[PDB]
Amino acid sequence: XTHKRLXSAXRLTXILC
Amino acid sequence: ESADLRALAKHLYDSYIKSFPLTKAKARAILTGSPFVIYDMNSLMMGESKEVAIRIFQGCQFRSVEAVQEITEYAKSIPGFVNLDLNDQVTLLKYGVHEIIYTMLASLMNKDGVLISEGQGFMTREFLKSLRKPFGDFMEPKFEFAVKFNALELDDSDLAIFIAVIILSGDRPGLLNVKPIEDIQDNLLQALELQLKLNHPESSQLFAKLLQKMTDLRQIVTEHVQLLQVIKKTETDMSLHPLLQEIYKDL
Repeated sequence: XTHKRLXSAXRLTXILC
Repeated sequence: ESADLRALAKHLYDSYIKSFPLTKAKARAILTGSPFVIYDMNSLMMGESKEVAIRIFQGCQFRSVEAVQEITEYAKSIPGFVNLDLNDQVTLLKYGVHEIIYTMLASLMNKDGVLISEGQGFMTREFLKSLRKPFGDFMEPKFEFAVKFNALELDDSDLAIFIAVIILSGDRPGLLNVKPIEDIQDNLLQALELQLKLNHPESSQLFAKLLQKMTDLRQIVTEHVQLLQVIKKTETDMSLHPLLQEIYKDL
């Protein structure tokens, strides 16, 4: 989901979330 | 509580098998006997535009990207992990993934070289050390680590828990809520202590020796990030995968 550093972790967040 | 610890060990082992294709059991079956060997420029070309050392480095980067994906899928399986503050989930992955990469890379290594391309190839240690400076120094510390790490004779069921312990490290920079992370890690450590004492009666202080490797891993990672900084400037020809860039940014 969203979190404070979403914009600078977009590819890692796609994997996790 | 021992039954709960064994149930956790089994859950993690099952998840590890689901997440990671080239396990230590599979690697060791290959390494003990057949892969093609890359040992020189000719065999590299037959094994397989940029300079040789850069092409190899770019290969290593793509393998790391696959590993980050697998490690993150594994993390999601660790009970309690996805219930943590999501900021802290991201921090734990940011700082944990390289430590785990080098832990699991040791499974693919012996003193003479490393399995590549899903175990179909083997690249010699001598060949990697031979690469023009500074590329000749990327993998050597990893081999030195792996030789000492592999002397512990861990199996995949041991590694599954150890990797979870690494991910749930409450001393990462920037964590918001350390206590729930340490609560999970404490349960994981109790599970690892039981697993090792069960599985390795010949080595009563294995737990101690294994955990001491966390110090080694952090040093390897520190050194690695430094070698990338060097390369970053002068190698206008290296190109860092945008995922790895995310991890490395402000690390």
